[PDB]
Amino acid sequence: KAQNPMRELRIQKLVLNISVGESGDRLTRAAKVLEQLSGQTPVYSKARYTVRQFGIRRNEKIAVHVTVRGPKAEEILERGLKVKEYELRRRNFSETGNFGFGISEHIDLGIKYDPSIGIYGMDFYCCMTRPGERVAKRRRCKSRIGASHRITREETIRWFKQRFDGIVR
Amino acid sequence: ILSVKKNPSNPLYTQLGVLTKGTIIEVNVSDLGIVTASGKIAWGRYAQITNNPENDGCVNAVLLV
Amino acid sequence: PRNARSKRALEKRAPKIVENPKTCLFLRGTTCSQITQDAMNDLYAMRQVHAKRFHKKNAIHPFEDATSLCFFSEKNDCSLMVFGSSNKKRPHTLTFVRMFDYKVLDMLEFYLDPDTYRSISQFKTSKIPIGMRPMMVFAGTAFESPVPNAFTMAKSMLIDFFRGEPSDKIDVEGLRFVVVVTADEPQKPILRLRVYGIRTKRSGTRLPRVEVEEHGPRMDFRLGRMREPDPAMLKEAMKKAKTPQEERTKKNISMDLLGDKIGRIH
Amino acid sequence: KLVKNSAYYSRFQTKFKRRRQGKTDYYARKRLITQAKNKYNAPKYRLVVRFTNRDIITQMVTSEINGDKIFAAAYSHELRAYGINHGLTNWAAAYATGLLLARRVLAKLGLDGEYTLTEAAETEDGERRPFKAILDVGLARTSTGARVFGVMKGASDGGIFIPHSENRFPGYDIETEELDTEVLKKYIYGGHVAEYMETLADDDEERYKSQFVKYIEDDVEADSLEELYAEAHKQIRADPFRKYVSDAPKKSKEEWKAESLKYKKAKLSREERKARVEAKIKQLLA
Amino acid sequence: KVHAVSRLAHRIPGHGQPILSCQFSPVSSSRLATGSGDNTARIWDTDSGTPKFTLKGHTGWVLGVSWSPDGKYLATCSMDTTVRVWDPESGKQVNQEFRGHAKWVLALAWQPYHLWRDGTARLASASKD
Amino acid sequence: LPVTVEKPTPYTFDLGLLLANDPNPVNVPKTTDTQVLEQHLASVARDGAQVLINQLLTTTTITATKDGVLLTLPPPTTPLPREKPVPQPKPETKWQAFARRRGIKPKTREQRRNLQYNPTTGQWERKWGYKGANKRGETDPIIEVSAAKEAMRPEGTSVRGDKRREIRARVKKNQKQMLRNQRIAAEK
RNA sequence: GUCCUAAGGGGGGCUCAUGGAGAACAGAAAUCUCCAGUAGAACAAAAGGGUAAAAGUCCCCUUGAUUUUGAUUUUCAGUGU
RNA sequence: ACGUACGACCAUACCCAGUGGAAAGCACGGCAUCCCGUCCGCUCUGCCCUAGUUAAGCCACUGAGGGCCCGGUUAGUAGUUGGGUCGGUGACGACCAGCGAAUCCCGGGUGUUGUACGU
Repeated sequence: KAQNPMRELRIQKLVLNISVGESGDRLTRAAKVLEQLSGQTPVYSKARYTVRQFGIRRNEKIAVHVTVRGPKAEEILERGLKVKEYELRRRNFSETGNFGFGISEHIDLGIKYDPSIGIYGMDFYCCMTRPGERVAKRRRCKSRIGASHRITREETIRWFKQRFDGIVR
Repeated sequence: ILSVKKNPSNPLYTQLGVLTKGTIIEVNVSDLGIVTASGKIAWGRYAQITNNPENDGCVNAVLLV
Repeated sequence: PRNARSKRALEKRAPKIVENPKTCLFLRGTTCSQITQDAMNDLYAMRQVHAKRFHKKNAIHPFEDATSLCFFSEKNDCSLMVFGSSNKKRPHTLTFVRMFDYKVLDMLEFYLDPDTYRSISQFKTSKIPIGMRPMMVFAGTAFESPVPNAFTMAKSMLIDFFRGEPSDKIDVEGLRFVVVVTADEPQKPILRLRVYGIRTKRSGTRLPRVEVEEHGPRMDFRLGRMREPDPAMLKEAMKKAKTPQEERTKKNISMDLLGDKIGRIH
Repeated sequence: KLVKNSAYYSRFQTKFKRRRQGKTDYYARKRLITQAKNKYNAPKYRLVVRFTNRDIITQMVTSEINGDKIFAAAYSHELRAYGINHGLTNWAAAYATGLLLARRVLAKLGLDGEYTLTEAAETEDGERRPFKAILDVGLARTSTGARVFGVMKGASDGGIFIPHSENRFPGYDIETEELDTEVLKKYIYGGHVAEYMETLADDDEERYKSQFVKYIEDDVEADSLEELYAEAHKQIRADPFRKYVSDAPKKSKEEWKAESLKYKKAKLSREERKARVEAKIKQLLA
Repeated sequence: KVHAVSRLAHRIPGHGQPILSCQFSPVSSSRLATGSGDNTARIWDTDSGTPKFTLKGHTGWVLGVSWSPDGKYLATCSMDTTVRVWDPESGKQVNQEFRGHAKWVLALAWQPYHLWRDGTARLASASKD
Repeated sequence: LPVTVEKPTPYTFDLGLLLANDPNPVNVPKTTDTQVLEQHLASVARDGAQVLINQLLTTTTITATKDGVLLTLPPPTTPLPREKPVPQPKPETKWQAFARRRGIKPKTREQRRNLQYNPTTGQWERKWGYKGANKRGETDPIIEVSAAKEAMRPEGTSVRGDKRREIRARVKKNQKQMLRNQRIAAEK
């Protein structure tokens, strides 16, 4: 039953995250990088609690993120894997079948240097799904995905190796 | 005239019912034929006195609509 | 009450001249039979809109101590209570408790006959709509006791249970169901509870011909232990407040058909 | 530590079964059936509107103590009797299904020996009162242009008094607080679908063929949709109880009982369960 | 037996000026004609509460709309001293506007259907002249 | 079939509760057959429902409205206990007793409105609450301050909080009086 | 010592504390993703059964800061509309 | 009997996993012009019902471990009120009564059901 076309793995979404930790011009520039990379307006995240060690206070914007779906997520993930040379570690893949990584400079993705913005690193996180994910997301008759329809770490590692021709160490 | 609602200079003037300029009075509007949205007949409304009755010998008012 | 919602709840629970419809709390003891639970479910189904249900077991014996019953009445703002229990001595018992000022006004036990009990689901008829109050018929000679006894107490309690909401008007289409309580004076008399749906037929006259069809439940009771009120508490409970819309009659003063105040001289 | 332990399982309180299934909003249901402006002890009716992938379900429902009662039902698959064979979930089909339900309710009441207390106590100055019902949308979102209000508009035009405003009909303008009856007429007669057919046939012919393959196969052009829906409205108002038979296999009820019992798997008895337990014990010993 | 109307069936906008005349079709209540001070008449479908046709061509207030007794024509009379006849099932004007009134045309009356002769209908128009 | 029930004793009614009292005995048969027992009980129910419907249809005023055909019901007459005692007047507070002794009349609703006309600004403003006149100057650009008052002022404090200080003092005194009145009323 | 188109009301959407597994800086503690989570959070009160498509929390609309009428209830009225 | 829509009891229905599911129905699904809403057509909303697919939801059956629900037993027993009624100066010890548990143990079970339209 594993050859059923409704069990075919695909990317659900790709989330790009920048946690600058400071509000103001740096956060605005990071939002500018996210907007220029994605094509859509980003999201400002507020701090849950006050930490004096990190120099942040509650209800203060310290981070920015973008959710991207469709072939745009595939092409942005392709750029990220081009930056990472299609090499991932085994610890990157989660037990629920998702994965992710991080880059230190967004210039290597193909973004021209603008001195008024600077250099920002980014977090890529890709979620994987099978068709039938609507069952746990729709408003009416929201239910749980059955156990055999869930995605495992070995399955997403195999899918990554088959799709992007990368290697996992 | 149904009642004197508010003489602007003094609440005592309102209590005495003085009709001067700017005074808010309640008037009987049965002749105007005003029907509310629910079909009831509105027969009491507010008007403002626009003249000086002590100088004119009459009361002139404008309905507040 | 700092919160406006808590202030609204407190004002709802405040004593009023025109009282709210009474709320009935349905609860069971540590040992309660399935027959008693089915009986409680039928009574709750007849009184859904003004009822609250507990679902745990409560170690309460009402005729020994009713402090927990008073606590539940105060917490839930329930003034009527149906309490289920079972025993070797009393196999199927429904204890009706009526409260006044969050204190026990009176109590009465009903012993249910298990072999003649039929639930609402055992009759294949159309049922009473949710929220609809039935009419009441009390039949027999057991309710005309010159001295207050268990049967007059049961009549008062069942009227309070099936009372519903008071209204000055009623639609003629809201007269389709009747609760009939039958009991005769006398070894113990049996108080019988029946519910009937009502059909109307043409009779050749202005008044229609009534027919009845059984709705359920089919209930047989023997009246047991009874806790009567303190007379001062009963006097305070049967005091009647007067609405401001009921004018105080003045001598030689009346209101005519135009609303003018009219005085009489002699 | 294990969160799901014996104490957690014992302390767990389940929701209502239909809340667990995600089908019923009991918060809204309580206010829909147990709340009334007047206390005249009168029965109340609700128009239940539900949507599936392939069908529209409309019901006229009263609420009794042991379960709800259905006074009348209309389904959008019944529009094939009146000539609508495509787009059975769209806004035009929603309007037609609401109209069908309204006409069926009126024909059942005779508003198109046992007698009621209303006729027994009717006075001299008494006029016919309209059938009244309130809308029950369920879990659907009540935004402007939703098909639930299309069903509602069809029923109200069919003659059920349903209390409503107009700020959720297609064509309503929120800043000017006005309704465009031209857009409303277009949506009633399916002109949004027809305009989509013309737009797709001009822009993307392949997507047009894939999306409207059944329209083209049955030769239903875009410009005939208004006439088709108008003739359907006329036929619905003429014969609200026209019988429609489907292409599904037809057997009797007893034949369907036998057919389903041929595929039902029987529950194991105590003897078989004890035999399996003894076999498992023997296998564990061996 | 006709039962008393008790509630709003539909409120249909579309006219830019006050409605000055209204009349149902003689065939049924499904078709209604109104004539307004925006120099137009309008045909309405009353089953769905929707506009059906907008008859344009007058240059004054449409003081009167009148159906032919068989229901196949709609006559409008206006302050522009003219009378027009329209086909209600297509919304098109029939032939040309009727010219010859010196002042406003206030009222119309069709000849009764059983009196029509010479293969035509007759229409009477009353004017301020 | 007849629509009248004849019995040795007449029925009594409480149409406010839709209640019919049958004082006649229910001669339940001394048999073991459930069918005949429930048949006799259903006959009693039939008679009671018939006389109740007859009384409702003949002794009440009938009105045909858009809601339906309605019967006017009399107020209920069967005595039933209340759930809570009848509300009583609250014990008099110290202010209420003082005003009763001194003949101090309650202010009118127009007199106690939270609105006044400021001449200098030519605007209408609240006397208290958010942006009330009792806090006037707390957000003004410039405040003249007395040199003696600034010298007597504690270190760190500002003149911009003086009106809030006076407001907090007045509120504290008022709540102390209110709590004293509550305690005395609870003792009574 | 600082700040606010006030609180309140209605409707709609959403689900919390925490744990596990993952994500450059980021490391017990920043943000993001999934899974599990009967409320163990928040808000009210002082449950021996408060509240989960909410009474929690965010959006939209009102924010008009104490409406009008009364032959009726209670108290008062030498200024009794 | 099975499916769907509204339900009633609201775990015998819940938590975890495996196997099977004719017909139809549900469902996953496909497409974003129009109505409408999002950081993202994820959700919501609109259009298609063709095509793929029972993989999941859903249904049935089975399986552990918990949980939950009935019936008996405990037991008319502990305990609590009564000089209650007999002795005991009395307190109290029996007896007589009235109320009246729970633990342990044993046995059984793991959803019934209303209306309407269909297969």
